[PDB]
Amino acid sequence: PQITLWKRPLVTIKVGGQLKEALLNTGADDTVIEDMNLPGKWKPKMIGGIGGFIKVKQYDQIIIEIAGHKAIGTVLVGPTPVNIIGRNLLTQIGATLNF
Amino acid sequence: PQITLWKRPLVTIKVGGQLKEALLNTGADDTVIEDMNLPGKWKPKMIGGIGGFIKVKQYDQIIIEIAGHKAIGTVLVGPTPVNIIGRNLLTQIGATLNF
Ligand SMILES: CC(C)CN(C[C@@H](O)[C@H](Cc1ccccc1)NC(=O)O[C@H]1CO[C@H]2OCC[C@H]21)S(=O)(=O)c1ccc(N)cc1
Repeated sequence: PQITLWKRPLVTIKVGGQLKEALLNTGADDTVIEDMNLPGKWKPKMIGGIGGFIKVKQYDQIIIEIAGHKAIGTVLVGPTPVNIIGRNLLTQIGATLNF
Repeated sequence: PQITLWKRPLVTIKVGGQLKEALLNTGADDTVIEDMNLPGKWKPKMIGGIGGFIKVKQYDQIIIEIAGHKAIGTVLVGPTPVNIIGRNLLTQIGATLNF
């Protein structure tokens, strides 16, 4: 697909057996998903952007499907205002920026 | 060009006549640049990011060149951690996401 940027580039994802809406985000390497009760080991992390930092849980090797494309990698879970798919998983689904 | 996402999609911009580095950011509605002297009238505004809200100076109708492509639009100036080119200008240079 080609996604123009008039509107937020939102897609459906599947993670932890749940469907969610998420924003395709070239602005960070990591993926951040809103609080959800994912099973297994995690490590505390703090990530910072406009407005400051939030505390998240870093989960590794999380299976996540993005607009019908399978991926697996690190997923940060925490009180982000918007689910954001970062460059790490964008590369796995073959996403590029074009102009 | 076509830009893959293994690395941060950083480009050189020119704004207020000065060269700077900035991040092409599909996860940003708006363009936010670190504090700088910029010619033009501005209006006080607030914007929210992952960590909360900040005050910015809103400059409308600003000439800005992005990786050699011309845009004229709204540039927010304030305490962002990274210069970011958001969708308001990415659309002007005809950027799309593709996978
Ligand atoms: C500021 C960037 C360098 C980094 N961010 C990604 C960025 O794309 C966020 C992604 C984002 C998107 C929506 C809400 C919160 C965060 N967008 C953002 O802050 O944009 C702001 C400018 O335009 C406005 O439109 C959206 C918010 C405003 S970030 O969300 O803060 C972030 C920071 C660190 C990590 N590890 C992961 C993500």
